[PDB]
Amino acid sequence: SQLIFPKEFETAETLLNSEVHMLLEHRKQQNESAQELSEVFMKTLNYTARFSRFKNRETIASVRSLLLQKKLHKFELACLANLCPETAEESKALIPSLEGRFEDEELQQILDDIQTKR
Amino acid sequence: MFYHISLEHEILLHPRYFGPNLLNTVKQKLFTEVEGTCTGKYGFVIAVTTIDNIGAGVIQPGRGFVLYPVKYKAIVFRPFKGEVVDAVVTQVNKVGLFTEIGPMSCFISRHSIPSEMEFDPNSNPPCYKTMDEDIVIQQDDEIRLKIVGTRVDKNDIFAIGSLMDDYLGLV
Amino acid sequence: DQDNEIRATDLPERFQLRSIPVKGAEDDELEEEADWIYRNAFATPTISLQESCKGPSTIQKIKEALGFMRNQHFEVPFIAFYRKEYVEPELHINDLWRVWQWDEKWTQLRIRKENLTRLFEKMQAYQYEQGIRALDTTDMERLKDVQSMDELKDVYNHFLLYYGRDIPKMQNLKQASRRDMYTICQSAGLDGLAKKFGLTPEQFGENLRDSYQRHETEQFPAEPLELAKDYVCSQFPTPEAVLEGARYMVALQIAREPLVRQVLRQTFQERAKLNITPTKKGRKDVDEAHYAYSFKYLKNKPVKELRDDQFLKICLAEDEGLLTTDISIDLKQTYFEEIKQFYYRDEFSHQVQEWNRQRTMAIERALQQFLYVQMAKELKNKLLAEAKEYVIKACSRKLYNWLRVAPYRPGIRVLGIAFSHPVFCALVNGEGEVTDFLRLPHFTEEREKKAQDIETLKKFLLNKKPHVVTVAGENRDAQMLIEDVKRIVHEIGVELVDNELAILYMNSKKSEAEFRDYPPVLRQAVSLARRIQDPLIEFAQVCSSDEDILCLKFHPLQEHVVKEELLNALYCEFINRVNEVGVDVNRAIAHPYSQALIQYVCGLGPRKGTHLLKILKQNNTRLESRTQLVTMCHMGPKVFMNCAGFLKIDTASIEVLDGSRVHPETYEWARKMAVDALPAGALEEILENPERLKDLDLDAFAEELERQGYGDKHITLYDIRAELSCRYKDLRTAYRSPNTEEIFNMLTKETPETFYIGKLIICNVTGIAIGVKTRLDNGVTGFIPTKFLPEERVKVGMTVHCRIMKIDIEKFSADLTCRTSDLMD
Repeated sequence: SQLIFPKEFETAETLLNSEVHMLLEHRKQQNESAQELSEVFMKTLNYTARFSRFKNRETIASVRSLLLQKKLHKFELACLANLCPETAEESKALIPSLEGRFEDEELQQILDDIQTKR
Repeated sequence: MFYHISLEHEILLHPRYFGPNLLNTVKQKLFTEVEGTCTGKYGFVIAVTTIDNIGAGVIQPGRGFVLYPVKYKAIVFRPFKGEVVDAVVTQVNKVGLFTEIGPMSCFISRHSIPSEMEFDPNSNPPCYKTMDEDIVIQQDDEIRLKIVGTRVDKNDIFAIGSLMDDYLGLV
Repeated sequence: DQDNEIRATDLPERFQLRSIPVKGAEDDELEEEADWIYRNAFATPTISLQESCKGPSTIQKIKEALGFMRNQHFEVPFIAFYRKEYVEPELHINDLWRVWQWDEKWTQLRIRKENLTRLFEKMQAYQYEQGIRALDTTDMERLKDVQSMDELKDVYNHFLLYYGRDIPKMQNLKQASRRDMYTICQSAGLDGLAKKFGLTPEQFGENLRDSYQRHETEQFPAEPLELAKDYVCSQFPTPEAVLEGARYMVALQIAREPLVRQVLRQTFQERAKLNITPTKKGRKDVDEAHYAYSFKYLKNKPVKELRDDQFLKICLAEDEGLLTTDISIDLKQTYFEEIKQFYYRDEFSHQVQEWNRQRTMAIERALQQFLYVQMAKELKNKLLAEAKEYVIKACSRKLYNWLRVAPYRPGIRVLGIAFSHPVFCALVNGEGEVTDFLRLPHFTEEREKKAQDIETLKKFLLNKKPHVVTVAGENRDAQMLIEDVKRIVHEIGVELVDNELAILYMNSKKSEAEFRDYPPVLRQAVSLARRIQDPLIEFAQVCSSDEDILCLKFHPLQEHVVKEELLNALYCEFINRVNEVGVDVNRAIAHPYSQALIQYVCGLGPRKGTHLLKILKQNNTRLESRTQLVTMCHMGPKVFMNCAGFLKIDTASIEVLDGSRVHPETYEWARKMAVDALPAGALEEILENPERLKDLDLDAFAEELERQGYGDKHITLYDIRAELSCRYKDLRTAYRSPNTEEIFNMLTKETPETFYIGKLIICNVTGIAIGVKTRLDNGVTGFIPTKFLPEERVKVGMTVHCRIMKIDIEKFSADLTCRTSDLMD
């Protein structure tokens, strides 16, 4: 987290809980157009439909783009963009390794961009 | 949270499927064998996004089965320790809260909650309420939490959670 | 130790073991309890067709009843049997249990209203100290007016929608942002534009409850789009964006208006329909054997048209994954149309037309996106709870019937036969402590060793003298094993007593401690003898644990009802019957077989009973009088006043009244009753003879007790007269013998529904002695008729798909057809 626990996940792309939803529902509408789905996959789809804070693909693409120009660690682009802290303060109370990394000024601006995109 | 890591598998394909569509059978057996397996090295695997390449299929000497090495990109849920994650509470007990982070089932101890909140029996939404019902957590509540200890059973993976940080409450 | 606290205090034990703490009433809270409990539990049309096996004045009865339970802390038995005048005619003992149960619900409702009134108060204060939403006294009025816990959820949701986003209240750990974007629209201040719609939510709720335009739409002299420009911001650039945000606000404020949600709730309660479809798995797995066949498809089935437990089965199918169901108010003239007409202005100007279009589409979003979903889920929960209660009532009736059977009608000596093929047998004492054990391995040559077994049957019947022989119906083998003993009687009666409880006794670890060496079917025969001797004692003994009592089978679906409620219902049936019979404690102080009875006496329970028996083992004395109990056993006046009128004492061990259904507090009157049969001399005067039941002038004693004593003791005097007539007359129905249907059902282990005529079944053809004769796995005889008959066409030795044309319960006829013309349609 703050320091990373494994050695292999750091060079692995991190996904939001809304990229996952649009990828997982794509797999379904592939499947019934084509066997029955997994219990884990279906119930994870229900979980990520519960927390789909961006219902449209281009919104997720824009959110990922914005956080990409912000230049923060690839773990952090998914423990913010789907945690949607509302106050820069909320956000940092959340990421013990984000305080000190970024100044306070851009925090409200980026966070308000996330709550705008929902 | 949900990663996208390339990983490996070895499909032992039986000689029945040596027809014109053996590669499709490799793909189908990858989808059948991989999805749902809660490996502790690589977390939960939810869906196989794509199959990079179906490798050279080595015929096993004396066994008939062909071992196919498959590289594949799959959606992966590995919730690292010290993470703040959005659960969905499924049931309430005296010992704490049993929640569902998605694929993972999670636990919150009776002292892993803020101490201001207490169990409420004899209500068919059995719940942990405060004394003035400022925040009450019944079934199906999108509570944030902090996963502090992740432990592996090699059949399913469960992590434990707490709620002593700012905002770690109902949404 | 909480065990010590329970053992010490003078409350009824189940009062102390209640989740809610017990507290008194002030005759105003008590009247509110009575009226609310009556309206919510005794006169309320169940949505489902609930049949079973009262009146407005019951409120007073409930009133009176509640008084006891809350004030003098009288448990339900002590109220039910003695203070009958205050509750009877209407309040049966089961209705008193229902009053108790709904009291624990009313207490919870007041607790939640109390805290929430408190909260609204603090919030109102915060508001004052502080476009604007006012905590008027109407809010506190509805909060006090709350009657159900469903309304109390509406009021809470209403309060959370507007004033919820106020954490600094506890200031005088922050709130997580709510998922609805209504918070965002309120940050952007669209609520004012939401106000610019004609009606406020409350006025539309009044329109709904009155079904006409009691309030009038307030048109705004402009175009909605032109107001939209005033509000467009970064959050909502387009005027259509602010339009839709305002529509969403109007929808969410209509949804969380308690008047609107209440009226729509009532509409669902009256006019709602259940439509079922099968999933693909349910399009395959559903067959005629599956319980889903009767409803695999359904359309426009009103929720009020359902039956005993249909909805429980429907939800079971939906949980498995077979069915996709939906409860909707409109048919498949929609109820929205009334909503639209109430929220409508008829002015034909383009401005008013556009404002009305916005209003009606916003209220469409309110009705579909918010209200249908929540109210359908709530109605589903209510129907499921109704079905679970039905199942629990069915299990209660099963336990009632099994417990409503008298001991014996020839200390009774009984031999029990329990065939598994090693058959065993055990002989029961006059008090239950087994005398001996014996083995009679009857098997079907060796058809002469079975005659030898019959011979030793006769010899042991000549040696030991049992008044009844009992055979455990376990297979169809006992359908003729009764023949294998009944003629041996000629060299005393035979009864076929079922053995499922005996099977539990076999697997009972407690019984294994009782019988370490006795083989399984031998302990089963023991328990069969104990049951036929007295069912209640054995039921209390073996079913003293949750798993033990639950491992019996009262209903097929009993695994799908709330376990705690089922335990409570079965335990209250146990308590009912135990207190009706009474408990002779000094017998149980030596025989452990009866000990499990004592806990089911009112006031007393699982703790006070063990403490009492251990204390008597400290004195190592016999309880000859209940005065001895109160003095030596040092039992408080309340627990004594509860459990005295039911703890039997054997008089042949000294107030004889201790062996009667006469409470100590009412001893004196009883004496006076015997005095008017002309005390110490009268101890035997009516005991010896019911010389003149017309000697006692009932009305005169009743009016005298009204004038100088305590009034309305009429039925009490009648009870004392009937009790002095016969002491502890058991009212359990005299033990009959199983009818053909009962015998059929036990031996076949199958039910009239599972004996479905039309059922495609498995079968086994053994031998033909005319038509084809087969046997089921149950062992019954299935006759394939000659009319449907050739050896080659139907061979011998294998199994074949077959349909049950005709059945019989005394012949064990299971007639087949096997013709493929029948296997379809």
